Amino acid sequence: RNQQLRTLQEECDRKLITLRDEISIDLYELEEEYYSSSS
Amino acid sequence: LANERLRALEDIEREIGAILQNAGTVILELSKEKTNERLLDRQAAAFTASVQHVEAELSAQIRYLTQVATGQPHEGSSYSSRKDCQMALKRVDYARLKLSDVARTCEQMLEN
Amino acid sequence: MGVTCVSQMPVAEGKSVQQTVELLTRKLEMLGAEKQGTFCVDCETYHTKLMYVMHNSEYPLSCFALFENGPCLIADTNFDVLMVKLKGFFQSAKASKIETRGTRYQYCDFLVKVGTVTMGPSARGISVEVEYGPCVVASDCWSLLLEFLQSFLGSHTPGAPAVFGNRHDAVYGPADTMVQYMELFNKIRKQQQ
Amino acid sequence: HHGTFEVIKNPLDVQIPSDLEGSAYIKVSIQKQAPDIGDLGTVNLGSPHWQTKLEAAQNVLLCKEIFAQLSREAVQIKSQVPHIVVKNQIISQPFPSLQLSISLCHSSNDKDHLYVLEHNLHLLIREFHKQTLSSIMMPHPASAPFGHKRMRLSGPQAFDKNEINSLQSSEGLLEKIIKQAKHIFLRSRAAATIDSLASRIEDPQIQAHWSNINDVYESSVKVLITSQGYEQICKSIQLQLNIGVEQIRVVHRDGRVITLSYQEQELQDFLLSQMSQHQVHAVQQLAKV
Amino acid sequence: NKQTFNPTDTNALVAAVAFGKGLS
Amino acid sequence: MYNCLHSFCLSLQLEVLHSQTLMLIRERWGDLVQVERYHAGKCLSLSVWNQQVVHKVTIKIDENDVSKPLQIFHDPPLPASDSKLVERAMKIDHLSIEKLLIDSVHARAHQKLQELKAILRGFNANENSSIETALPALVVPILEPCGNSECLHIFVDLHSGMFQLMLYGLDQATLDDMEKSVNDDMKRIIPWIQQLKFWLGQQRCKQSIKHLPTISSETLQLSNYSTHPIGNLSKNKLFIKLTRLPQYYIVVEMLEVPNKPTQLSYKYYFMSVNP
Amino acid sequence: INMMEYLLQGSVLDHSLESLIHRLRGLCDNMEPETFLDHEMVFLLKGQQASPFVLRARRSMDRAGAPWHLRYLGQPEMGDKNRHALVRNCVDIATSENLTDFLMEMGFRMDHEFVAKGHLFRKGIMKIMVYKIFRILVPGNTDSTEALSLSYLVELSVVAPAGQDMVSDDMKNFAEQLKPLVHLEKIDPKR
Repeated sequence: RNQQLRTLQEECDRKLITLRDEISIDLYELEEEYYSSSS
Repeated sequence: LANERLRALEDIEREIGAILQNAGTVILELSKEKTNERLLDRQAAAFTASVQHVEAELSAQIRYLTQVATGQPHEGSSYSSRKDCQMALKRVDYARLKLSDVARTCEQMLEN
Repeated sequence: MGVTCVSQMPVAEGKSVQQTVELLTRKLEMLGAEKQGTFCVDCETYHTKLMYVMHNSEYPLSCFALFENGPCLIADTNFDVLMVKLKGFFQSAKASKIETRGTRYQYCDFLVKVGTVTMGPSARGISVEVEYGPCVVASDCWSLLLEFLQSFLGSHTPGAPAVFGNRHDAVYGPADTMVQYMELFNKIRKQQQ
Repeated sequence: HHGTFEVIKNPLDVQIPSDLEGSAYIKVSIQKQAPDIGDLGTVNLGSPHWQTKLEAAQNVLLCKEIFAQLSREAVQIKSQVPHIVVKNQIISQPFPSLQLSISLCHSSNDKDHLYVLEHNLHLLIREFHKQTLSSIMMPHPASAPFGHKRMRLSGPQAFDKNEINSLQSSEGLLEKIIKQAKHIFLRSRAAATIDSLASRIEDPQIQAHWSNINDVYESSVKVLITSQGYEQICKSIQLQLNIGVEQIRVVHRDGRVITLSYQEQELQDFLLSQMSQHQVHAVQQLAKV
Repeated sequence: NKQTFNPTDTNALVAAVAFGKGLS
Repeated sequence: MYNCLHSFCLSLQLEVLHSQTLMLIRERWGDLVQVERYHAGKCLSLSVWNQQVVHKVTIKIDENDVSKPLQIFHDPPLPASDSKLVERAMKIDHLSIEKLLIDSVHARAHQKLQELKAILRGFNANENSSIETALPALVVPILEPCGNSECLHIFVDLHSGMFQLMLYGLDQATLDDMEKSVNDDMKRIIPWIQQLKFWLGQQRCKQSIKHLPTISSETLQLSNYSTHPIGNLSKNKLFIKLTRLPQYYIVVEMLEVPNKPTQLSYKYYFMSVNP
Repeated sequence: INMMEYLLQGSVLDHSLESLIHRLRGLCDNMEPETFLDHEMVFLLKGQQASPFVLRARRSMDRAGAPWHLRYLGQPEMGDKNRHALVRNCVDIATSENLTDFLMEMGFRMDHEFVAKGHLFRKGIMKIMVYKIFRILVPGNTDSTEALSLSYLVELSVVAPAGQDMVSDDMKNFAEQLKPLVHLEKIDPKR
């Protein structure tokens, strides 16, 4: 039981970390694109 | 581990088998024509071997229990890892909710 | 952990110990130092060669066992209890208990401790300790220490402690301060008057 | 509280104790309109079924201990800006314009929230549970007694008072949660002032990029003031801001450090005073070109 | 009915860990 | 029939409350509320703000005019008089004691703050101190135009009576000694709020010149000093050393206008130097 | 103050050790085993008195960054307060990594060495340790090891301040929980 639960936890953590990196990259691009307009 | 359960249920089978074969013998020894006397010896041997191997298995199992019994509640458990895994699942759910919301606001801006 | 210098300030040909101590503390407070507590240092000698057992209030969970030229142990507070257990192989060598007492000042990563030395009830000397914080290599920062010592002492400034004499790239540790204290205590117990 | 349940033959059935049947969850929230002391009014709200009801009861038994710890620590231990508790609420005032409320909600007792803090609360209490049941306590040398590692290293590696006190900390559940709440508030206001400045004045541009690695106590930004079409020539004002728990630290591209406060007028005037120097440095960098 | 220790071992190990009989 | 039912009825409610108090004494509250008498079926009495840190409440039914519900008497302690906070330590319809214990002490606190406000307005008219009614607290300004910081905040904690102070920039060593003094009598608060007014000055000065090449300090150290004119300035003054070009000083001196207690007067000076 | 140590000892054959380990896992606290590995030395100082002074010094070969450990144990007490375990006076000290040189310069002489390898368990304030003793010859090296017997040794220990009654009773109950497999007794260090 312990081994199965730890494997599931590790998979969830990996998914969250990759999602955070992708969202950060785009988030960086969005700010730059928005902050340099004359409105 | 599970072998213990399997052997126990097989012993159940052999219990009812012994009853069946004894009934068969006493079918034979009422009919006038009890010709298959070699096979009457066969059914007597079935009675014999069945009863002995049943009693053999139960006595062995009792000895095994007499070497594994201690009379204490065994206070191990597996609760912490299960809490941790549940935490991780609801963290992923939070993520899925926020993502859907961003998706819809981008969806509505792209459409005018 | 940092580099430390220990010296003895003479009584200055008159007055008493308290007057010299208050002059030094007034100079320190004039420079910009501030009080942050007190301190105490003691020592005892044992014999059947001589062994020294010392405690420091700066390290409240340690005991230091020293030889004249041999090794040095840093144990925990239980060590003295072990000595109490021996009691048949090492006498306590009574009338050899000495202490230094005083207050400690901190001035921007420096530690200055000026104390009075007592042969029990009678005081017969003054000890000055200056310790720098961020530098661990002996003699690397010797110039800053010399400048600060010349700042608040003028004359009577010491120089080049003998423990530094191992001219390698070694890391200065807290066991060397105890060697300096033992040498100072031996000097005071030799000169007397 | 012994948590015994009992199991009976029907295919199978269980029996949980009373006081432990329903559904209870904690709830933390930040608002601004202060509430009345009218605490009594209103109310708050493919596997074997024994799995479901058993774990629901275990969850209910968990959410009681958290609120018992929080509510005992509210009244027993002094702090600054004291706390109040009636039955199921905790009310608090970190800042003169910040009210947070903590509330236990249960369903055997009836007659906009920050999910991060509620999630973190369980982890605080579980990490408090670990350190009586972990490997750190065991001593590798057989002779040595039980006890934390560092506090037996402190003997023959002569630690001193600072390290000792940094090694024995007694900090409680309310403390850390109040601190995380403070930092969240302060960060959100700093963001709102920067963005209002960016949206209201367009004579010089202003641009911000946030960091990517972040903690429960700190955060950082880089702010950069440039003209609309001259971004390569005139770029000599750039700020690294570092947001803590109730202060702001500002480091400037030419060796100069300032320390603001949790009030937003200071930070709203700082940036404006810098937007006043950009124009002169802009004319210099073009008088060269 | 199977034996699972041996008191002469007990004697050897105890008298050899409480002073070095059998190790020099 | 009514008399018998009413009694039993008025006795089960009383038991409910005693049990709750005992339970609370264990977990959260703890050795701060005490029971002093419980004869079963008739009454109980609780004590609060005892002087081991002396205030009492009593719940009771008595044998006349059966149609009455439980009665509470705040007469021995004597509560403050307001027509909102005092008819709410009366009703016992809700069956919970803490929601009565806290209302009694809350209505005492909201008055202990008013007579501090009276000590102040006695000292000086035209004040602008104010009082908050979500949490019991009094905010008092120290200089005349200011913002929500920079103001001394005075709190009273409902569980133990005492006062608690805060000021945003003040060091801890001074707050704790402010706190004891004011927690012995409510009129050493005044000798303390002219010293801080000289504290808020240095804070408004140093932060104003932090974007310039300078070194602020609260004391220079020079000989002469007893014959030269600089021996004739006040004691609340700041030395501002100019770093780019050495041996030049700007000295700022703060004096108290004696007409009115919430301003200062500023004098600027220019000095040079070579112990 | 002074502390006291209460001890119970036994041994187990090594062809039935798995059952004992499973039982100890089921009875002790919910903590994973440690599997220690230690070097041990004994120092003796022979003075004028008949009974020489004796000290024990241990070192961990498995975890780096663990200080040395001294230990001194006195003679067992003949008093009739607790009669079901060895009760002795113990002093234990954590020491830096130049212990051998200082001990030699005081006047102590090394007597014998051994290496112990086994498992460790905790239950309340009770320490269970099950280990095997090796033999060191060619004392310079620590890889010349041979096993000493065909059995593992089992220790139950409790260290506590002086006084502190009703401890040997709980130790007796825990020992009786393991009776069908190991038989633990009070045994004197003499023969």
